[PDB]
Amino acid sequence: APPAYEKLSAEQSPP
Amino acid sequence: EEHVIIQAEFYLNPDQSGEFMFDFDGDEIFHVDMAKKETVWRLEEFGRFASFEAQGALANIAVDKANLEIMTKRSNYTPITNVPPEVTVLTNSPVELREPNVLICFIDKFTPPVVNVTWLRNGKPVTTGVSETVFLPREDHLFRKFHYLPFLPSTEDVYDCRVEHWGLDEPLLKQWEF
Amino acid sequence: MGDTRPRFLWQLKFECHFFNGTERVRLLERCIYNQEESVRFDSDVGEYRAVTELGRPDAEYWNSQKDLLEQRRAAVDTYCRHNYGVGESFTVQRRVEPKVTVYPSKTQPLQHHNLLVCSVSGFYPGSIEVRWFRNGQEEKAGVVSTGLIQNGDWTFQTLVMLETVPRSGEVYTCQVEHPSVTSPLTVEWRA
Repeated sequence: APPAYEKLSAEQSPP
Repeated sequence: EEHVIIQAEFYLNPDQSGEFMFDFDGDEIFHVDMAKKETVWRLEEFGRFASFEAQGALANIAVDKANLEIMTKRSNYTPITNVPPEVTVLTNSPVELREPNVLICFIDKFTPPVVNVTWLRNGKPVTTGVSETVFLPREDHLFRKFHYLPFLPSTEDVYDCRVEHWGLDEPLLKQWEF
Repeated sequence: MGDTRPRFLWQLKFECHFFNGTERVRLLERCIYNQEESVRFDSDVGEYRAVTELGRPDAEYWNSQKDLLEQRRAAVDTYCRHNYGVGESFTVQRRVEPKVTVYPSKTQPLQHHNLLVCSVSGFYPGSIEVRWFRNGQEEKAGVVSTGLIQNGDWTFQTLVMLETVPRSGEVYTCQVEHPSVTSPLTVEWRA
C-alpha cells in the first residue's frame, strides 16, 4: 500500500 | 512555475506501439512495460516509496489506440511528418584514463517515436552493460530518449552513437574519443 | 531503416503545474494528433476547448458529459495535489551536490592563452549558477557555458569555460551555487 500514483483516465472520442 | 508532473501517453500505428509514463520536471518517474504488464521505476528506490497499478495504464492505452484510429480517419488519413533527431554524445563526468565512466547518447527533438540506436566501439557494436530510456515528452510534442554505455577510458578507443530514424536518409553517427 | 509506410500518432498528456508548493495548481490536459495539438482542458477554463478544427468533435462530446467535467474540475485536488504529495519527499526535496573540478582544456589553440574549464556534474535539481573569478574579481567576459544538460537519470551537468591570458601569480576561481549547499563551492587554479 505504498502511496499510489493516480492516473487520469483517457476519454473515448466520438467519430 | 515551481514544478510540473506530466502523465504522458501515446499510441502509434501501424507499429502498434504504445507508451504510458509519468515524469517530474523532465525526469521520468516511471513507465509501464506494456509486454510484462508492469510498472518500471526510473530509479529503483521510487518503487519502494510509491506504487502504480500497471493495469490502469493498459486501459488508457486501449482507449488511445481506439482514438488514434478514429482520428486517423477524421483527418482524411493524414500521416505524421518525420522530424529527424538531433544527436549528441557526452560523458557524465570528466574522463580520467582507466577511471570507469559512462557515455550518454542524447537523442532529441524527433518524431515519430521510433528509432534505432547502437553503440559502436572502434566500429563494432557494444551491448555490454548498456541501457536506455523510453521516449520522453517535450513541450513541442516531439520526443527525447537517452542511451548509456559504461566504459573504461582509453587513448586508443573511438566511440560512435549510431542513430537511424525515418527522418534521416542515412545512419547518423556521432563519435566521441578521449 | 526500411518500412516507409505512413505513421499515425496520438498523444494524451496531463500536465500538473505547481506554484509555491501546492498553493496554486493548474491542470492542463492536451490531445495531440501527429504534431498538432487538437483539444485541451485547462483547469483555469473549466471545460474542454478545441485548439484546431480537428478537436471540435471531442470538445463537444466531452463537455456534454457532466460527470466527466466534474471529475476534471476536481482533478487539481484528487489528481494533481494527490500525486504531488506522493513523491514530494524524493523529488521536490531531492538534492544531490555537484562535483566540481577545474582543469585547463586538453586542447589549447593559442600560445600565451589558456582555456580553463570548470566541470560541474552529478547534481540535482537543475537550478544552479557557475561563475569565474580572476584574483577575486568576477570575469564577465570570455566565458563560454555549454548550458544545463539533463542527463536523463535524475542528474544534471554543466561545463563553463574561461578564455584567459595567464600571468604568473594570478588566481582563477570557479564558484558554484546550488540548493544542495549553503555556501558557494569554489575550486581554484593558479597561474
